[PDB]
Formats: sequence, C-alpha cells, structure tokens
Amino acid sequence: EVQLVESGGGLVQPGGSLRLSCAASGITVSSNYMNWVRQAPGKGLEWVSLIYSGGSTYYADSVKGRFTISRDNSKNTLYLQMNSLRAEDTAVYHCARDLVVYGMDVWGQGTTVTVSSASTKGPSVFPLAPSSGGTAALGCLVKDYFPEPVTVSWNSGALTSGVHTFPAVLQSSGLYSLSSVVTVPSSSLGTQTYICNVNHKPSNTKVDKRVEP
Amino acid sequence: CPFGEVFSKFASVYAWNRKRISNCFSTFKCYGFTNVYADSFVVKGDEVRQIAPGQTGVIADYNYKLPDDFTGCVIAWNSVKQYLYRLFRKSKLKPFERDISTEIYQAGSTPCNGQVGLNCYYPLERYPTTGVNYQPFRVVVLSFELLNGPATV
Amino acid sequence: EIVLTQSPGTLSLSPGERATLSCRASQSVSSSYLAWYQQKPGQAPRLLIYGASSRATGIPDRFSGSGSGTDFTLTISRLEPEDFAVYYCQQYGSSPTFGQGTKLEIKRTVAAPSVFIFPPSDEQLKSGTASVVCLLNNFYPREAKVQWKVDNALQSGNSQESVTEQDSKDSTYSLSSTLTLSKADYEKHKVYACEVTHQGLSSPVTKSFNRGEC
Repeated sequence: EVQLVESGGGLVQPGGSLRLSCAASGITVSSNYMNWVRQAPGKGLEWVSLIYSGGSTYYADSVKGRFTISRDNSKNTLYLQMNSLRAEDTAVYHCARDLVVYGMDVWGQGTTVTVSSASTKGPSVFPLAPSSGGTAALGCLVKDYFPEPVTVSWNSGALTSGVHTFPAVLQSSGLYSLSSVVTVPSSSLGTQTYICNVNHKPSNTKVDKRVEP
Repeated sequence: CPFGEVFSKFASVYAWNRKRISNCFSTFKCYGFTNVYADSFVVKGDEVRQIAPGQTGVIADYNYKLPDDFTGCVIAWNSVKQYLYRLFRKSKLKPFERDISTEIYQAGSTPCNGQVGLNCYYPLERYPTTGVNYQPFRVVVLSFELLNGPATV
Repeated sequence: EIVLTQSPGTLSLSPGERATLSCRASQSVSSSYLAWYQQKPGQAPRLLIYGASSRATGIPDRFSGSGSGTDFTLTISRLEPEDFAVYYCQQYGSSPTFGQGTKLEIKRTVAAPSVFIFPPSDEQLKSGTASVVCLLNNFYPREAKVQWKVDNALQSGNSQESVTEQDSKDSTYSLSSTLTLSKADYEKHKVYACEVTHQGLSSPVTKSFNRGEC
C-alpha cells in the first residue's frame, strides 16, 4: 500500500511549462516532507524542490523562480509546477518521502520529462556492411530520429548472441542516433541472411533493413 | 533584576521558557515598557537565523516562531557547556506558541496507538570537536509589550 | 551550501571482496544528515544507511556505515552478485544535496578490443551527409581512447561515443564512435582511420580505409 506513483511527464518545447503529479498511497503527503529528485540521462540524482508539512517550500538555485511545488489534501497527490524549461530539465523526475534525520526511504519509479524544440521524425536506417575463417562485424545505423525510444532486433529475434545495441546519443541537431551491431562468423556471410528490425512508434516507423556484403 | 538568573540547566527549543520581568555574545540584532518577556532556549548555529521575522525552517515552523511584528532584540553567545527539537509537526507553529506534546506523529493512513514504527515516529529528535555551526548556541530573546496602561520597566 | 565529492568515479571489484566507498564533504558537517543510496539500472534509488552507520529496515547487515567530520565510508563486507550498482551519498543542510555517485563494476581480466571501421553507406551519401562508425567490441576495462584521423589529421569536435553497460556473461564493454561529416567534406579526403588505445593493446591499433575503394 505504501507507494509513490509519478505521472504527467512528457514533451515540452524550451521555455515552456509542465506540471507533474505524484499520487501517494499509504502515506499522507501533507504530513511528510516531500522532495522531488530528478536524474538527467546518464547523470546523477539532483534535488529539485522540497515542501514542508507546514507548507514551507524550498528550491535549488538552478530552479529558483521557475519551479513551484504544491499538494492536494483531497487527492493525496503531490504537484510540481515547472516554468521556463531549459535543456537542463531533460530528466526523469521522482518524488520521495523525506525523513530528515532518517533519510529518504520511499521512492517512486518516476516520470520522464524532455525539453527539446525538435518534432517527431522517423529514423533513417543505414546498413554497416562487413568487408573482406574468422569473425566479422556488421550492423545498422539508426540516425536522425526523435524522440526516444527505438527498439532494434535482428532476424526477428532469431539472432541474439553477439548483438550489441548501443545507447542513443543526442546529436547537435536535436535528433537522437544510435547503432546496433552483431558479430558473426565470416563463413556465414554469404549463406546466412542478416536483417535488422527497427521500430519507432511515435513516427509510425517500422522498417526491416537487411545488411549484405 | 534577575538577569543573572537567566544567563546551570537550560530548556530545549521545543520547550522554550518565558519569564515575567517587571519593576527592575556572537549574535545581537534588534528589530523594534508595560511588560518585558525573557525567552531562553538553545538552537544550533545554523538555526539562529530562524529567530527573526519572516522565517521558514524546522525551528521556525515547528519549534519557535516570531510574530513578524517583533519590537525586540535577539541575544546569543557561542558554544554551550550543557537538547531536543521538534522535527515532525502537522502544521506551522503560531507566534509564541509552545508545543510540549510527545504524541507519536502519524504520517500515514493507519494510526499509531502510541507505538513507534512504520509511518509512526517520535516528533522530538535529540541534538564537542565538531563544526561550531552544529554546536549548540544558547539564544536569549527579549519581547517588549506596550499597551495603553502604566509601564513597569 | 554543502558539496559532496565521491571518490573514485568507478570502483572495480569481484564478488566476495570488500567495498570501501568514499564520500568527501568540503565542509565539516553533521553525522546525522548523511544517507547512502543504491540505484540499480532502471530502478529508483534504495536507501541503505541513514545518519552515519544506521541501517534502514530490510537492509542486509553486510552493508556498514562509518565516518565522521568530512570523510565518510560505506562498506560492503562481502559483495553479492546483485550488489553491483551506482552508490550515492547525500547531505541536507537546509536543502538536500547529492554527490555524483560511484559505479560498482565487476572485476575482470584485461581484454583487448576488436576494432572494426565502417565506411558510410552509399544510400546515406545520397542524403548529403556521411557517418563513419568505429566499433570496439568486447573489451575491458571501460577506459578506451578512440581518435579519428582524416588524412592523418586528428579530428576533434565531430565525433560522438556511446558505451553499452557491462555484459551479463563476460563482463565486457562495447564502444561505438561515429564521425559525422557532410557529403562535400567526405569527398574532400581519401584516407579515414580510427586509432584505438586500450590497456589490452601493446601498441594502438589503427583500422583504416580509402574512400571509394572496396
């Protein structure tokens, strides 16, 4: 019963506004110190806001004058109103119960917030063909897509061993890009068919691109 | 004037003492008689700033509050020879309100029935060779009362 | 304010060993405002130690807290296979603050990477841009140096890297560096190389190709 659930995250253009919801069960929001802790992709935990049981609200220097945290007694839901969203705010936001001396014991899975001007676009798939008894490497290049995520499979899931799907990297153009590779015997290059399957729900993109010598 | 009686045993911030005075330091900041009140308690050096109008914090909200119309001054000296503070409270303290109750704080849906445990915590938490900021700072606050009647100072 | 620094960035041990996690406080700070957190990938942080050495409910006794003043130590007496995660230290003051975290990886024997270089595909060139992909396969440790060289000219500022998490089978890492150039810039040069420096290589390994040659 004691659980925290986050919701309300989404896509917001830079300088925009967004409000997050942290529904609480088992514990009372108004009776506890409530904290918002976010995590940038690949970065560490960063505290954002703090509301006291008595109504006092605390904020970090990087979020002063932009973020506001409230609550609802009738709904037992913790709110966080965010304004002037810069690229720094692209992170996953969690709400946690704060026992000051005793630490933060209850944490939620959180919700995702992305700040970018880019619109939804379909990925472009480019094969990474091998070149000439041994081990050869081939793969696909999933380039210039937005937003996350993309799912990559090889031979409709038949081939899994040796597959390395790298984490995506945000390019200078604001569009994500990644590569998926697999190592196969050189003797099977001409007799085994290797197709990479790329899926992208937001842009309705589902492509099957095959890699050949 | 028993000013020397105020400055062996002191009281915690959650149980601050006030004394009726009539017919008679690291920090000293004045802001503003028929009656003068002597408030004596102790907070750590971090929370000295809580004794001021326009305040927020653990000491300000739940332990000791100033009336935002303070006509008095705050006295305090350094490390203390010889402490509790209220951490869990549902609502902010009123100006000059004192809370003594030790009832188990109920932070969840289920009640506590006086038993400490899950979502049931003691509202009071216990406070050398550490940072002087976290070492105790005895704080003395003088409150001045002025109504339409003969004065006693 | 309070600033917490964790040392080192990555701790590399093996199961059954003892982990000494260090969190450095730039100022003397209270011994009751420090919390140690464990965060496995794709999960919320889990509190382990509160105060200075007090274990949270349900925390196995192999986790031990210690330290006072400006230096604090988190100790795992015997490392279970599922104790490998990112560990954070926290302090409060008036507003809670966190350290940058320490990653616990599995110790492994040195493994030289497999270096593969992929020329940009013809179909990609028709779009007006060219991406050159360098692959580093199944190496350890994670510390790998990849340098792009176009006609022996060290390229800087036009490459991006992404590293996979530690493999569940051989505890290895894989790296992929992409060199992005326009079609006009790609045709302006012939020799494209990817020099890789790693602990497992006696000398740096260079994989190169000539543009337009197959």
